[PDB]
Amino acid sequence: VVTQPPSVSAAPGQKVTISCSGSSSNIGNNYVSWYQQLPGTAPKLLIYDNNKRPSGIPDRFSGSKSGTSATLGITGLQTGDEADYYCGTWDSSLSAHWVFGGGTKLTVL
Amino acid sequence: VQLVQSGAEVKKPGASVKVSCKVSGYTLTELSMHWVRQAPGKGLEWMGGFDPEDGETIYAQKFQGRVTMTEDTSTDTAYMELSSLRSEDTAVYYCATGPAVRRGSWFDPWGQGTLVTVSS
Amino acid sequence: QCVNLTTRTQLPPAYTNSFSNVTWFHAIHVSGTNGTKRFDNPVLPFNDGVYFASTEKSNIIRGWIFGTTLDSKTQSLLIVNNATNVVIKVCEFQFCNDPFLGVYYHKNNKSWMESEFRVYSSANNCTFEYVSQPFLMDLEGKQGNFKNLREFVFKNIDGYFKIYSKHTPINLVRDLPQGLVDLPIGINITRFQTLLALHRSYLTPGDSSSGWTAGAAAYYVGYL
Repeated sequence: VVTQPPSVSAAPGQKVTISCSGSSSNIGNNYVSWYQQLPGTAPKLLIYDNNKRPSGIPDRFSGSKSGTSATLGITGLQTGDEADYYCGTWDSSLSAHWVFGGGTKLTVL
Repeated sequence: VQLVQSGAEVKKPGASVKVSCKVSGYTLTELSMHWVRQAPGKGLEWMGGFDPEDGETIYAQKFQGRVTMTEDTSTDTAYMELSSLRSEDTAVYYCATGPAVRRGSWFDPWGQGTLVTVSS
Repeated sequence: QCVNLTTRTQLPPAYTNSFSNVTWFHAIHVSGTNGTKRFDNPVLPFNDGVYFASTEKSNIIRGWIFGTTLDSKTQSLLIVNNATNVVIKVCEFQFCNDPFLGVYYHKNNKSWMESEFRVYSSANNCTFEYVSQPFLMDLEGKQGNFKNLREFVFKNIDGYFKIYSKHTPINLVRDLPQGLVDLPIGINITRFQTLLALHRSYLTPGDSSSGWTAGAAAYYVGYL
């Protein structure tokens, strides 16, 4: 299983970062994607192929890859962003499958 | 692409269950189909789906025996069916889709979810 | 079905001397942004007979439709061309407003497939049908450099439908150079239209269902 931190905290406007890490098999070999879920609503795709943004996504979001880990950058934090974030990838094991990270709650003071 | 799936079900333990996903604005035969589960307060758990590299459905390791998938290609509904229900099966189940000509990194449209509860 | 592919921009068609004046049509015209595509294929009159020629790379052009009103009150003739066979039919087609031969992927095997129901909704009281080797043969080969030119003549005055065709290599850029069956169809012909083939695939999030796209295509017309 790919690891994630449980929670991150900041005031509006500062920097924060989210980190997703694990085996070379999960992160290293393949592309990564990121999802946001609001409480009580279906998930939404945020970024794909490490860096691309689909239409309508604001500029405040960016993505990066770091060997067998990857990170999310948030700018301009606004109080609406009380949500979970999950990384997801294929698994390249012979038990080949998709894998979701443990999720992180973002809290803002 | 637009998706609508059948509403919630309440049953007693040991029952089976079947849910439907209706795809519109597009034709089912172009789309790969996947099912994903969320228990209360937990992270997402993938249950299985079609793999472009095999041309076949693939099942999640913990479920292999319990789950079945079928289509009505005459009414472009996908179906998923589950045996041997138990109380820890209570969750919200989502329908999601992705590219089919290549292994995609994403699932873009998601259904509104449906909640299955089983008690007493 | 037949989602309304249409384009705002239109221009007075340029024309060139055939070595008479022939009008030059652009079917799919690339933007300077490379972004938008212009789908437009007019209906045209049929004064006695028509000369048709085009130079082509990629099978974008697949056949023609002929009739008078082009709707269920009258017979009409349809010609369409697979990779392996032509089929010629007379049926009382109900053409939709912007016909094209849609082609799409069929995941359960490694095939592309095309469906006729994107050009008409129904047929009835149909009569004549015929099958043969294709007309739109590729040239047996040339190494690019406008690797082919194809020319056709259609004539109907005698109470028969007559095709003529030729295939040739060519060299000159963008201009006309100085260098098959007889069918006993009983029909009244007064207008005609060419039909293209367009393809669709799902590959990027958030794109519209009207993903239909094709390369550039052009052709020339002139009346007998």
